[PDB]
Amino acid sequence: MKASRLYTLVLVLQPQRVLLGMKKRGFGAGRWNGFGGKVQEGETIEDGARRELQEESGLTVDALHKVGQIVFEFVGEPELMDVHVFATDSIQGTPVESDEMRPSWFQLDQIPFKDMWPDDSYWFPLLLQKKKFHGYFKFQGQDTILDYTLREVDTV
Ligand SMILES: Nc1nc2c([nH]c(=O)n2[C@H]2C[C@H](O)[C@@H](COP(=O)(O)OP(=O)(O)OP(=O)(O)O)O2)c(=O)[nH]1
Ligand code: NA
Ligand code: NA
Repeated sequence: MKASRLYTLVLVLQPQRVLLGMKKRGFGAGRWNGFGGKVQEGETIEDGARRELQEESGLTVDALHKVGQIVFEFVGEPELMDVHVFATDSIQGTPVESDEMRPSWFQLDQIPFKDMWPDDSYWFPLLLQKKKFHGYFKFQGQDTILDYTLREVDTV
């Protein structure tokens, strides 16, 4: 089995809109996504999620709620990406374009699935329904899913 590297993903989800960022470079460039990145040495996963939100979007939040976990495997890459997914409804500040991301709000009847990672079509609806989830997706390149597992859980 492969080793895994810890990542976070943060979704700012208000009652009628969600904040996403257009990834301007790096992994997932050209796709709308939540905010996140690698967890660093000695920080808790939640604190790494708060840090990444602030670094990429300029937003601070006092607390985050863990909503899911997704493991990503890419053909031809030796490590798994273990993504810990968090949500908040309560933000401080206005989003700021960073080098990584251009933030934009989307109404919840206009979730830009065609411009998001393909797996998001599977798990994002669960997030909207307040259902915690564990997932795993194997990709060949950026577009093609070869295998995946998704399950609702009571405890993330
Ligand atoms: N929505 C979604 N997010 C994903 C998928 N795969 C995946 O790694 N992510 C998230 C986890 C992280 O938020 C981000 C990947 O982290 P990153 O490469 O931006 O990390 P970083 O900020 O530390 O990278 P860098 O600035 O050092 O280049 O994408 C996916 O299929 N769907
Ligand atoms: Na980052
Ligand atoms: Na990032």
